[PDB]
Amino acid sequence: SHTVKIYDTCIGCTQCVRACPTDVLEMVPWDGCKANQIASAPRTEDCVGCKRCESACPTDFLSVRVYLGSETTRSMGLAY
Amino acid sequence: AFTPPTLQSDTPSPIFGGSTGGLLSQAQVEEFHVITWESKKEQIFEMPTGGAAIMRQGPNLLKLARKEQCLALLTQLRTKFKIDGYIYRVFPNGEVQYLHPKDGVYPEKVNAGRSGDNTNMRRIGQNKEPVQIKFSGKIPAEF
Amino acid sequence: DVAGLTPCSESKAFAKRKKNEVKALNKRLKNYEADSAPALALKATIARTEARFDKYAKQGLLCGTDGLPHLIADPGLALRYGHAGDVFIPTIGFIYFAGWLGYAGSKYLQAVAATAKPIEKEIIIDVPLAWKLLWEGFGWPLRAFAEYKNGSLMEDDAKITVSPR
Amino acid sequence: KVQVVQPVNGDPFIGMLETPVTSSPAIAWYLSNLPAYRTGVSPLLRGVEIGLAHGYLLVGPFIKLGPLRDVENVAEIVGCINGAATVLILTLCLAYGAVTFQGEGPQVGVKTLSGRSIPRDPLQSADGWNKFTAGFAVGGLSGAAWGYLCTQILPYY
Amino acid sequence: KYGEESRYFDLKDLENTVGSWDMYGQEDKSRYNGLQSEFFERAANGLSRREYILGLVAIGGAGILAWGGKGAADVRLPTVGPQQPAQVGPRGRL
Amino acid sequence: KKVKIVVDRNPVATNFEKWAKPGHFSRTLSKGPTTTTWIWNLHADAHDFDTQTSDLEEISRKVFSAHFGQLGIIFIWLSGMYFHGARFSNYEAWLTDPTHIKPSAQVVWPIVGQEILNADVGGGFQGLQITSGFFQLWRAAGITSELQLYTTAIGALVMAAAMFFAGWFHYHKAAPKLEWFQNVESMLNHHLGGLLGLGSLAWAGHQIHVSLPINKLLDAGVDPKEIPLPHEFTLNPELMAQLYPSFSKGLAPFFTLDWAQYSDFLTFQGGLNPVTGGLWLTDTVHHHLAIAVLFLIAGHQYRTNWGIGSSLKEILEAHKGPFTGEGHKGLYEILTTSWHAQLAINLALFGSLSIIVAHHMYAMPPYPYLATDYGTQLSLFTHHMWIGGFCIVGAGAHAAIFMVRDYDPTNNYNNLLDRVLRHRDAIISHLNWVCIFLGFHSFGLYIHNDTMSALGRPQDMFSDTAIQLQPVFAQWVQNTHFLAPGFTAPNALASTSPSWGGDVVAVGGKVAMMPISLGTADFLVHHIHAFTIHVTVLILLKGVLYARSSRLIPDKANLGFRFPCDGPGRGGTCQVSAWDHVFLGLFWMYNSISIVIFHFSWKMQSDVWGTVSANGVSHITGGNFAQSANTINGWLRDFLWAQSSQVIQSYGSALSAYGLIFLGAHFVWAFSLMFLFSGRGYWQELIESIVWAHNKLKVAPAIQPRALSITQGRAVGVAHYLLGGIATTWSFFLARILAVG
Ligand code: CLA
Ligand code: CLA
Ligand code: CLA
Ligand SMILES: CCCCCCCCCCCCCCCC(=O)OC[C@H](COP(=O)(O)OC[C@@H](O)CO)OC(=O)CCCCCCCCCCCCCCC
Ligand code: SF4
Ligand code: SF4
Repeated sequence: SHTVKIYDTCIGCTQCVRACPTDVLEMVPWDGCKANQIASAPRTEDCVGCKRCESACPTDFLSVRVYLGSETTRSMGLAY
Repeated sequence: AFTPPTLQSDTPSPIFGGSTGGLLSQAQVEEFHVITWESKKEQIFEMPTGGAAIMRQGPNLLKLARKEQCLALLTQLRTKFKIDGYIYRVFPNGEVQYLHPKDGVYPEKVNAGRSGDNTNMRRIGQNKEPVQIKFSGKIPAEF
Repeated sequence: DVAGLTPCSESKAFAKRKKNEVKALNKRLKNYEADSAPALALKATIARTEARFDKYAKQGLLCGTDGLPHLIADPGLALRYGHAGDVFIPTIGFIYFAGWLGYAGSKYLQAVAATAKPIEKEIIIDVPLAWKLLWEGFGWPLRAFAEYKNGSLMEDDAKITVSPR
Repeated sequence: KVQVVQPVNGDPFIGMLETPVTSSPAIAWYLSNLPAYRTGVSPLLRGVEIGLAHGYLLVGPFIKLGPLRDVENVAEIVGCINGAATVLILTLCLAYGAVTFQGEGPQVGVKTLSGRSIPRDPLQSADGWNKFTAGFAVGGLSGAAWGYLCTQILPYY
Repeated sequence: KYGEESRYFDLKDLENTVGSWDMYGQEDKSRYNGLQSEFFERAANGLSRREYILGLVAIGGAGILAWGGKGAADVRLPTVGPQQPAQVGPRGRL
Repeated sequence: KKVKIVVDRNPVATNFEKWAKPGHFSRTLSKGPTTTTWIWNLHADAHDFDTQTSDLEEISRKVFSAHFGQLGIIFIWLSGMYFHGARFSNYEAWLTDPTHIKPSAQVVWPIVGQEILNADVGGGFQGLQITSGFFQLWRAAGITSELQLYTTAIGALVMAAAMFFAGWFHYHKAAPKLEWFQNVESMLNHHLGGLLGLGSLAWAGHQIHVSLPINKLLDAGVDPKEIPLPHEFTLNPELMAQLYPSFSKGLAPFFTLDWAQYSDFLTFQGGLNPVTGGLWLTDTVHHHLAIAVLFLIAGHQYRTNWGIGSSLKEILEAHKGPFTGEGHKGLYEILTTSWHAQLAINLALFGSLSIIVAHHMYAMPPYPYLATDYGTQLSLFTHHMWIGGFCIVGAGAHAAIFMVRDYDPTNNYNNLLDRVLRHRDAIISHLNWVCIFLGFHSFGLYIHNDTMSALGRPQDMFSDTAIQLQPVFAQWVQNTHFLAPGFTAPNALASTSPSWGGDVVAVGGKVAMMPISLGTADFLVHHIHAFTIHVTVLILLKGVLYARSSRLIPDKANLGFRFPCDGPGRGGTCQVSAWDHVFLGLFWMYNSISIVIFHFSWKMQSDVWGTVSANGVSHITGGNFAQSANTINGWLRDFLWAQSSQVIQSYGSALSAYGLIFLGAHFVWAFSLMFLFSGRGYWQELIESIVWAHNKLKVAPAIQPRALSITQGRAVGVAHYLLGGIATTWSFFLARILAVG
C-alpha cells in the first residue's frame, strides 16, 4: 500500500493514467488547468510502485508522486 | 446511468493447451481475477502467462492470478484487436467485485462524477518539513 | 646536501648502479657478432645509458642512500641550493601549458555558445576557429588576469542554477 | 495423434500440466499408496511408518562415512547419530506444527480429480500434526535401533 | 467448475475453479493391522502433547552434553586425548 | 519460385553527405546532442539495423555489406601477419633450428628504454616472442622462404580491397533483393559443397603437391634453402615420385578404382610424427580428401531449380510426435525471416566448435614442432576457449532478442517453441535444482578437503589416498580408445592421440605428448566445470524463456529487450530484462572459462609438459596437481602463488611488459567495480555540483553532461571486469610459460 499524490501542477495530459499497469489513477473534472481535468488515485491499494506514472509526467517538477510504504500481497506483485 | 455488469459463469474460455504459469495456491486462499471480453472472430492471442491461446467467436472468459495480468491482456486486446473487456476480482468465499471500467468509462477519459481522491492543492516543495511532523506515523505528503 | 642527501656525482651507489647496468648490457652483447643488428642495438643502448648517467651526475641532481636521484619540491630550498629545475620550473611550465589548453577550450566554448546551434559546433568542431583560439590561448595569463580584474571571468551566483537545498 | 500432455484435470489455466510422469497409472497408484496421502488413516500410524523408513535409511551414511568409520564401534556411534538426527527432525516437525496450525479459517473445500467432494486431510490440523509428530518419534527411533540390529544380524552384510 | 465444455469458471462451484484437488489423496481405513496399530498408538500415547514431545527432544540435548562429558572421551576423541611435546617458535619464544 | 539472381540497381548514392551528419541512421537521434547520452546512443545503435528500418530487405542488404567489410578487415589483419612474418621475424632462421630458436615476429623501436622488449629469441634476431603458432602453420604449409610470405601478404591486401569493393558494390550498385537472401536451400547447398567441400579438396591438393614433399625433406633433414621449390614438385611427377613412388602411375589408379596404390601418401596411421611431434601430413591429406567428398555429397540434398532434392520446410513439418503436438512447424518461417534466430543458432554452434577446436588441437598437435612449443599450445587453447565462451553468451543474447522482437504467437501455436514457453517454470526450476546440487557436490567437496587438511585429518579427505572418487567412466573410455587400433579400427596403426595411453612422444628432449591419467582431482575439476556450465546455461535460458513475460512483470515484452528495470515497486525489478540476464551470464561464463583454463594449465604443467633425461620425465611442476588440486588452498598456493613468480619478477627483462600488463589489468578489473556497485543518482548529483563549478566560470558545455545510463553503467562494468580478468590471466600465462617453457 503505497501513497500516491497528485499536485495542482498537473496539466491534465492523462499520460500517467495511460501508463499505470494496475489501473490506480483516473481523470476527474477540475478547473485549475487548461485541460479542465486533474489526476486522482482512488485505488492506491492496487498500486505496485513501478513509478511508471512518474516517468510519463511532463511537468517540472512531477505532478504525481509515489511514496513506497507498507508492502502487501498486491503491492509486491506476488502471484503465489 | 451505469451499473456494474454481473459476471456470467457460462462464458466459455479461450482454446488453450495448458501451461505451468497459470493459477497457483494463492487463488484458493486469497483471491484471483477474471477478464471477460467479446470477440468478433476466433483468433490467436498471446497470454500473459506464456504461450498462445485462441479466443473464440463471441464471449470469452479468462481467469488469472494478479490484476496486472488481466490489465496487460486487456491492453493487448485494445491495442491489437480493438476489443473492450471487463475485469472482476473473485474471492474464495464466492464474492465478485467489478474492477477496471469502474464507471463504464475508461480512466484516461474524464467522466465528471468520480472521486478526486489523493489530490493535494499545493506544490511538491510546499509540503511540511520532516522535522515539523516528527514522532508521527505520517510522511510529509499526507498533510 | 639538503635533507641528508649526497650529490649523485660523489655517490658511490650511483656509480655502482651505472656500472652494473652497463655490465648487464655488455653481458647480453657478448652473445652476438661485432657488426650485426642486435650488436649495434645493444651498443646504442649502452651509449644511451652512459650518457643518461653522466647527464644526471653533471646536472647536479641529489642521490639518496639507494643511489637514485631525488627531487626537491620546495621554493627557496630549491632556489638557494640550485634545484629550481626539479619541481619549480616544471610547475611553471605545466601551469602555463595547462592554462593555455584550458583557456583555448573556454574561449571556443564561449564563442560557439552564441551560435544558433551550439551543440553541433561541439560535436563538429570549427577547425579555423579552433586554430585561431588555440593560437590566442598562448597569451592566456594576461587575458585571464585582465578578465578577472574586469569581472567578466565570473558568473553571478544569482544567475547560476542551484538545488532546492 | 495421441497427446500424452494435457492440462491438469482438463483445466488449462492452472499452473500445472498432466504428463506421463505425474498422471501415469502406476506412478499415481504408488504415489497415492504412500502414508502421506492417506486421508482416512490415522496420522499417528502414518507417522510411525514414515519415521521407521527414514530412521532406517539414515544410519548407513554415518556408518560408512562417519569420522569413526574405520573403527569396530562405528555401528553403535552411528546408531546414536541417527537417533540424534531423528530427534532434531522431530523438533523440526513440532515447530512446523506449532507455527502452521495455530488458527482456524473457513478454507475452501477439497475435491478429487473426478469432482467428488472429500474432507481435508486430518493431518493438516493442530491435533493431526501432533499425533503424526509423535508417531514419527517412535518410528524414527525404532528405525535407527533396527538399523543397528541389522548390522549385527544379516549373514551377508 | 462445470467443465462440461470450455467453461472453467463457476461461481456456484468456485471450489473446482481454483484447482483445489487432492490429486493423490485417497481415504481408506482398511490397511494397518489392528494388533500392530494398537501397539504403536499405545507406545505413543501421551507423547502427542507439545510439552511432552519437546521433552523427548530435551533428552537429545542431554545426550549432547553427555557426549562431551563422557561420550567424547569414550570414543577417544583427539581433543579429549593427550598431547605430545611442543615447539619453540620463530625466535627465542615459547 | 525458381531460385535466381534478383538484384536492384543503384539503390544508395555514394557521397559523404551522411558522413557529416552523425546519427542519420536513427530517427530518435535527430534532435541533436542535447545531452551527452546522445553520444553513447549513437554508438549503441549503429549496428542495430532492426531499429533503423522496418524493411527486412534493407536489413539483409546492410548485413551482407557488413559481412563484406568484416571480411576485408580480417584480410587486412592476415596481410599484416604475413608481412610481419616476412620482414620482422626469424622464420628463416627458425626453420633451421625449430627446437631451440623461439619464434618472434615483432620488433619494437627504441624510444623510452622499451628496446628491452626485444628478447634474444635466437638466430641473430631480437624481437618479441610470439605465441600465435604462425611459424608452425607456415612450416606445415611449406613456406620455407620469406618471399612467399611477402607474396601472401600482398595477395591478402588485394583480397581485402576486393572484399571492401564487394561490400560497396552490393550496397550502392547491385543490392540483392529479399527473395535472394531467403534461398536457404541454395545457400546450404553452396556452403556445404561449394564452400566447405571445395575448400577441403583444394587444401588437400595443395598438401599433396606442396606440403608433403617439402615437409618430408625437412623431416628427413635437408637445408630449407636446398629443398626444391613448390612448383618443382607440383609440376614434376618424377621428383615427387622419387619422394612418393605411387606417383609414377599418375592418375590411372584413381580412375580405375584402385585407390590402394595411393596408400603411400594417403595413409591412416595415427598418433604423431616422432620427428616433428605433430600429426602425419599424409593422414591430414587423407582426412581432408574424405571430408571433402562427404561435404560435396552433402551439398546435394536440398531442392533448388530442379525436382530432385529435399525441402527444409517439408522435413521440418514432418517431424512431430505425441509429446510435441504440432512439432517443428513454423521453424522454417522463423529461420527464413529473422536474422537474430539464425545469429543465435550460428553463434552457439560456432562457439561450441571453437571449444572443440581447442580440445582437439592440444590433444592432437596438427602442426610440426607445435606440441613442444608450450607457450603456443597454452595460448591457442586459452584463446579458443575464450572465443567459444563469448560466442555462446552472444548466442543466448540473440535468442532473447529474437524472442522479444521477432516472436509472433499467431505463427507459433502448439509447436516446439510454444510448448517450451508453456512450461518454462518446470525447466527453470529443475535447472536451478541441478545447479544447486552440482554446486554443493562439487565445491563442498573442496571445502570439506580444506577443512580436513586444516584440522589435521588427511585420511578423511576426498583424495586418491583417502576416500577415492575415481572417474571410472572417463578411464574406461580412455582405455577403449587406447585399445582401438587393431581391434575396433583394424586399419589404424596407432591411436588418435597419445593421451589415451601408450608410450611418451618427445621431440628435442621435451615431451610433446604423453598419456594423461585421470584421478580424484580430475573428477572434482570436471564436476566443477559441469556446475559452472550449468549455471551459465541457467542464466541464459532463464533470460530467453522469460524475456517476453513473467509472473512479476506480465508485459515485459512491451518494455523491450534492453531496459534497466520497471521501478522499485513489487519489491524491486532491477535487472529483469533479457539484456541483464546476458550481463550476468557474461560473468558466469568468465568464471567457467577461467576455471577451465586454470585446470588445463596446471594439468599440462604437472602431468604432460616436461623434459626426458633417459631416466624418466621431469615435469615443469613435478606432478603436484595429483596431490594438491583437491583443495582450494592447493590451487591458491601451488598454482596461483607458485606460478606467479615468473610474472612478478619480469621487471628488467624482456618479459617486463607481461609484468606491466599484469598490474594494469588488475587495475581495470578493480575499476569495473566502481561501475558495478554504484548507481546513476549519485553520479548525476556529483555531476550537478561539477556543472555548477563550470557555470561559475562560464565554461559549461551546451551538450549537458549526464551520467551513464543504468544499462550503460552495467555494460561498462562488465566490459571492464572481463577485460581486466582476461588480461590478468593472459599476462600471467604468457610470462609463466615463456619463462619456464
Ligand atoms: C568511399 C566509399 C563509400 C562512401 C562514400 C559511402 C557512403 C555512405 N554509405 Mg557506405 N559502404 C562502403 C563505402 C562507402 N560508403 C563500403 C566499402 C561498404 C562495405 C563495408 C559500405 C557499406 C554500407 C552499408 C551497409 C551502409 C552504408 C551506408 C552509407 C551512407 C551513410 C552511412 C555512412 O557513410 O556513415 C559513415 C560511416 C563511416 C564514417 C565509417 C564507418 C565505420 C567503419 C566502417 C569502421 C571500420 C572499422 C575500423 C577498422 C575500426 C575498428 C577498430 C578500431 C576500434 C581500431 C553513405 C552515403 C548506410 C546507409 O545507406 O544509410 C542508410 C548503410 O547502411 N555503406
Ligand atoms: C560455391 C558458392 C559460394 C561460396 C564459395 C560462398 C562463400 C561465402 N559466402 Mg555465400 N552464397 C552463395 C554461394 C557461395 N558462397 C549463394 C548461392 C548464396 C545465395 C543463396 C549465398 C549467400 C551468402 C550470404 C547472405 C552470405 C554469404 C557469405 C559467404 C562467406 C562466408 C564467410 C566464411 O566464413 O567463409 C570464408 C571466407 C573466405 C573463404 C574468403 C574468401 C572469399 C572467396 C573470394 C570466395 C568467394 C566466393 C564467391 C561466391 C565467388 C563468386 C563471386 C563473383 C561474382 C566475384 C563465404 C566466403 C556471408 C558473408 O560473409 O558475406 C560475404 C553472408 O553473409 N553467402
Ligand atoms: C557475429 C557476432 C555478433 C553480431 C553480428 C552481433 C550483432 C548485434 N548485437 Mg551482439 N553479441 C555478440 C555477438 C554479435 N552481436 C556476443 C558474442 C555477445 C556476448 C558478449 C553479444 C551480446 C550483445 C548484447 C548484450 C547486445 C548485443 C546487441 C547487438 C545488436 C546491436 C549491436 C550494436 O550496434 O551495439 C554497439 C557496438 C559497440 C558499442 C561496439 C563496442 C565494442 C565493445 C564494447 C568494446 C570491447 C573492447 C574490445 C574487445 C577491444 C578492447 C581494447 C580497448 C582497450 C580499446 C547487433 C545487431 C545489442 C542489441 O540491442 O541487440 C539488438 C545488445 O544490447 N549483442
Ligand atoms: C549424461 C547425458 C547428457 C545429457 C543430459 C541429460 C539430462 C537432461 C534431462 C532433461 C530431460 C527433459 C525431458 C524432456 C521431455 C521431452 O522432451 O519430451 C519427450 C520427447 C518428445 O519426442 P516426440 O515423440 O515429440 O518426438 C517428435 C520430435 O520430432 C519433436 O520434438 O521425446 C523424448 O523422450 C526426448 C528424450 C528426452 C530424454 C533425453 C535423455 C537421452 C539419453 C541420453 C543418454 C546419454 C548417455 C548414455 C548413452 C549410452
Ligand atoms: S507507481 Fe505504477 S501502479 Fe502505482 S500509480 Fe504509478 S504507474 Fe500506477
Ligand atoms: S502525467 Fe502528470 S500532468 Fe499528466 S495527468 Fe498525470 S499528473 Fe497530470
